[PDB]
Amino acid sequence: PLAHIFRGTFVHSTWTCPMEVLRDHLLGVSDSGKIVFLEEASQQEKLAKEWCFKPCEIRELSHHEFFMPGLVDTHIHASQYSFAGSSIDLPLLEWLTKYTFPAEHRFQNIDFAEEVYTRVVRRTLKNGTTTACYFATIHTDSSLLLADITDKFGQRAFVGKVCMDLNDTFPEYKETTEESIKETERFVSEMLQKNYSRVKPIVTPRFSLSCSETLMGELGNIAKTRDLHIQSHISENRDEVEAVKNLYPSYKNYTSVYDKNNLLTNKTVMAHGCYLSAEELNVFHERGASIAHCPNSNLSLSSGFLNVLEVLKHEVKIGLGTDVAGGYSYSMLDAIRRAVMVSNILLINKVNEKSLTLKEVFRLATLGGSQALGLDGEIGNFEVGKEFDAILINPKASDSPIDLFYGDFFGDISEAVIQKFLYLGDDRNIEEVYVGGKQVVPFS
Amino acid sequence: PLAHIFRGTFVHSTWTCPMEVLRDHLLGVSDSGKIVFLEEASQQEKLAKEWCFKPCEIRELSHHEFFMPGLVDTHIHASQYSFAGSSIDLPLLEWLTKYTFPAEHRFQNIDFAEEVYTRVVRRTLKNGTTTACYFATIHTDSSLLLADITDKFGQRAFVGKVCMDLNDTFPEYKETTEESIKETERFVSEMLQKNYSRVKPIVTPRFSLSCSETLMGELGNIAKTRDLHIQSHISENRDEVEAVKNLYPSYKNYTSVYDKNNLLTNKTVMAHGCYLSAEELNVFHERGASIAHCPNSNLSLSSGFLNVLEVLKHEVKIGLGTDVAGGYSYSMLDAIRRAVMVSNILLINKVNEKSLTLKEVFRLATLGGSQALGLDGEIGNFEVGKEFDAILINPKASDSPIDLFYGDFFGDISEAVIQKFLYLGDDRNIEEVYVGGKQVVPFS
Ligand SMILES: O=c1[nH]c(=O)c2nc[nH]c2[nH]1
Ligand SMILES: O=c1[nH]c(=O)c2nc[nH]c2[nH]1
Ligand SMILES: [Zn+2]
Ligand SMILES: [Zn+2]
Repeated sequence: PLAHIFRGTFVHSTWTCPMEVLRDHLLGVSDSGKIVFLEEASQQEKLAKEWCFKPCEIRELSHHEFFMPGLVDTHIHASQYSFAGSSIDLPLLEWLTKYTFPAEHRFQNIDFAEEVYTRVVRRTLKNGTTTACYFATIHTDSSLLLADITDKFGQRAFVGKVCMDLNDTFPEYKETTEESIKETERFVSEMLQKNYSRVKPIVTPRFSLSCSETLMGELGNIAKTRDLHIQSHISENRDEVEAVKNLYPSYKNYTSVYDKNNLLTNKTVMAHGCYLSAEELNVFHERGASIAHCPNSNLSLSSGFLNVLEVLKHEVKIGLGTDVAGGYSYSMLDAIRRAVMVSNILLINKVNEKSLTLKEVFRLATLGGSQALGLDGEIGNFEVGKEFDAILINPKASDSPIDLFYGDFFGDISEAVIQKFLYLGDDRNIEEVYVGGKQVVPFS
Repeated sequence: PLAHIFRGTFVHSTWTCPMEVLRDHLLGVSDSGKIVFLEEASQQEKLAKEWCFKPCEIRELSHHEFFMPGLVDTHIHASQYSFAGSSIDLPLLEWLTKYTFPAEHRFQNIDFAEEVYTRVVRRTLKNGTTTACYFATIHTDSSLLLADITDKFGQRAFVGKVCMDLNDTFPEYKETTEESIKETERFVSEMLQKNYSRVKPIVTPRFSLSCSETLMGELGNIAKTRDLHIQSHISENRDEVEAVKNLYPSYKNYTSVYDKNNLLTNKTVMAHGCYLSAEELNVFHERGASIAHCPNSNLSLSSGFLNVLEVLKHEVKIGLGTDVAGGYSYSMLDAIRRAVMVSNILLINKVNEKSLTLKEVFRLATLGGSQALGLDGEIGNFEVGKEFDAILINPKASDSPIDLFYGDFFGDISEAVIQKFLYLGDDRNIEEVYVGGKQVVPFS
């Protein structure tokens, strides 16, 4: 029989509605993990007959609790979690030399890898991140452990062994071209041998500055021949953009550097995208490539602003990311709030005529990012057929950061309680986390 | 004898150093609430003789815990806490009509006042706000209760009965000029009769748009004759600035409207200040008037950016504020983080050549705001003679939002643990709160 039947309010997004609130509904989850039905509780009779369950098998949620889809982190450096909440005081390129490269260099030690990676998987899960797209480090074996660790905890993920054969400011932390290609192939081969249910390898050129043309082309080939996803960074910072102009002056723009070396495909996510032009956004659209909007990082490192309205105008797929540790928060709730705020910055400065609503950003954090990752057919909202990736919100949880009032339920501020959670909530309101139907939080 | 002797690390600001970290020190607090000494633990012998205490009376902090000064909220609407985390989706003036005025209008009921005000005092205290500068509502009696409630909990505060005799968009929520003046005098008189230790009345014209010249001049007179503090808002939003231009076209600028009606004195705090010119900032400096920088509000309502570097360049006193509910967070930790981020926005856009450091903003949140409120002689840092307004931080508290690593204490990221708390901490890391020497959190 069914693994779960839930009764209560369900808050999710569709392609035509940024936030649909489905009150007093019944959702059934199969033994395999799929949403098997979702209907008004009025159908409890017809559904108990169909699906052969007794009413005492229904779990009824508290009247002030709601389920929402698990949050989808489309860009996060697992290997930088050690110093997250720290060190956001140099712009990207100097930041990388001083903090990031020495940090990821520690991962040659596999026992150090185990500590940091165990903490970020658990930390991100307890904050409702059910799917993470991870940058690991250049070390295949330590990166393989990250995959093993996400499997062990039941997080859905892409794990990416980072490829870098150029590193002038910290030459200790790099590979040769040959080594980088051979180790990517070993990483992918050993990942696929594990046959994990929901952790996949992702082809991870660090970015143009770190990768020769040979490296980039070959990584594009591994992606194509093996039919794999690609992640990298693009156009985050102005000095980065100039530094690519001067390292790669034969290419019209940053997007072209990747495009012509076969690293801009329809399974490609690119972090940041702040200085992509309209023409570059057209090519993303044409290639089917996605952007991870990382607004905390973009403010914290003084990089810039992604104009998300324009990305949507161009019909480029887009999710939200945390980008730990350039963005200091591990929480996709922070990513949501920061995304709202950055859309407000562009309104204040008269770049756009409107800002983004909280519900639209909620949709980016869940359904949008599921699409940025090509996983929108299995996750991102509550559609029959989909995996049950879900977080249970109780805004009146023990020690809750939220104060609820009678007016939040009976006054004139529409979905006041959902808003209070999205703006003020933390992991204390996230009572239960589900991935693929199984309860992964609380931890055993 | 002494009420407390603490041993451990103390993190605070001075006028010459944004963040001074004082490791393994001894701080003594008198029975009256004052810091009576602060020295290296090497002086334990000499101090035990002087101050006549036995070593077993010293409380030794955990090796990973630190004391810092209580956070000073220089601008917060107590009466808007009911909908905080909600409704930040209209710019200031439409926001006021739709949410704020109907909300504050509820405070004619004194039992509704008691609920909301009890929650915000407690909530802000558990998040380390030891001093709040509160806007209440136009009702003197409900505002008197807020003063009573802050006294009961041991929060240091200014409580301000709001004055408004103009309100076109919501005429139900206003006073007559006569009523507003008489009720301010009753409010101040009944406050002073209570002889509270650390809750004071503050003269609170809502802002120019809400107050006639007669009202403003008379409130300036009550402030002068009674020697009281003044709070109001200034130049938050561009339509506000134009709306004052057209309501008050005989005055050179917004600052002049207040200045010429005696509401810009050396006990004056003005919220926001986003569109103050350099010349207006000169007058603030000359008058000794302060600004409450409310960056969450300024982003959330799409108002603008206060250029804090320029305010400091002009030597205008400045603290940070929460501005609940236009800014959605009740936490001065959020205020700090948002202030950092707004200084980054102005760097990204090339308005300034630098941004503000986290330590400078830490200094604004504690010492700066104590000065914005004219209370820098009694609070804001750990100087002998000062009140013991202090919060105990444990970053390894139960269910802590922070993951600490060996590298945070022994690596190359300077005060990595303090940073992690300032960026990622919440009320779970705030084990104990002290105001005037007495422990006010945990609550009895
Ligand atoms: O935010 C970022 N974090 C990184 O580690 C990195 N490497 C290249 N580009 C990057 N951007
Ligand atoms: O942020 C604000 N909140 C308010 O309630 C208000 N009233 C006038 N001006 C204001 N600004
Ligand atoms: Zn990144
Ligand atoms: Zn205000």
